[PDB]
Amino acid sequence: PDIFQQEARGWLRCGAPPFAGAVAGLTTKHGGESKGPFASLNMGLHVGDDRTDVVNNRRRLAEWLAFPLERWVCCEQVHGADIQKVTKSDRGNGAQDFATAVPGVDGLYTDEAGVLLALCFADCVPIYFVAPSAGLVGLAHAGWRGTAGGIAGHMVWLWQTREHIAPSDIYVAIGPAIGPCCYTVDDRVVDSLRPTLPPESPLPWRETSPGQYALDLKEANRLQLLAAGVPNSHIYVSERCTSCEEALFFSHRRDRGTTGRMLAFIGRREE
Ligand SMILES: O=c1[nH]cnc2c1ncn2[C@@H]1O[C@H](CO)[C@@H](O)[C@H]1O
Ligand SMILES: [Zn+2]
Ligand SMILES: [Zn+2]
Repeated sequence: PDIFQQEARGWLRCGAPPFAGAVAGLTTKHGGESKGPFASLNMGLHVGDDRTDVVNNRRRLAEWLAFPLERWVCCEQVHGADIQKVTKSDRGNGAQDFATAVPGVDGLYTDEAGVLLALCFADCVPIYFVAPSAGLVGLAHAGWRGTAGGIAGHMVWLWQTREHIAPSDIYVAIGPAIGPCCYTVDDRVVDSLRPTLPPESPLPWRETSPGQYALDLKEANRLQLLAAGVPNSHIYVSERCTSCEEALFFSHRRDRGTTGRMLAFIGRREE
């Protein structure tokens, strides 16, 4: 059964055992207020949707999770590989106004409870991190550019060097994202990814016609995490494809570039 399991409303809970101490999941497209190409639980404030609808969609998730919107932290998501540590002093950044999101980064982490990391997705890989013993959670957004930039291994490096967490204490869930079934790229993309994998490494793409590659970004990120020291048995990978599962997900590719965003989220409750 998939590690992301449908809840009673428009979200999937991350059911990997190491995440049992966290509020962790990914929304589906249903149960919201948005219309047209954004129908209906569009969580993205920077896709041209009605802001009132989007904020109400976020308030709806906050109700489902019992995790108030005032406690979320969002980031700009510039398709780079930069990551920011956040704390309760960052709560609300980007939660209702995109202009206040943490700028210039594509991943966040925190070692505090009461802080919901919240990133938007519609094909790119959501990478959830937890070190349960140490109370760390993290979340990163990895499309091809962020993967080429090594964002997944950068999170691990920051936890090791700044938070003094061995990679062996880290657990990862790679969430729903576009699969190689639906994601075809060119030599430019694969060439940018080759340097990030070990020399002996199996390549997470297949050339389906000359110069065209079916690319598995989930596996690319898994291979990077393994190389950074995260144990194989600590890495859980969803098989769900955002493009394929049209009844659950917005997809930038399938929806031809005008669509909503799901929210990936992780945080720990404050008692
Ligand atoms: O509210 C938002 N927060 C973060 N990114 C957003 C938002 N709305 C639209 N995008 C866009 O969605 C992609 C992430 O997969 C990024 O390209 C970002 O610019
Ligand atoms: Zn993206
Ligand atoms: Zn697919």
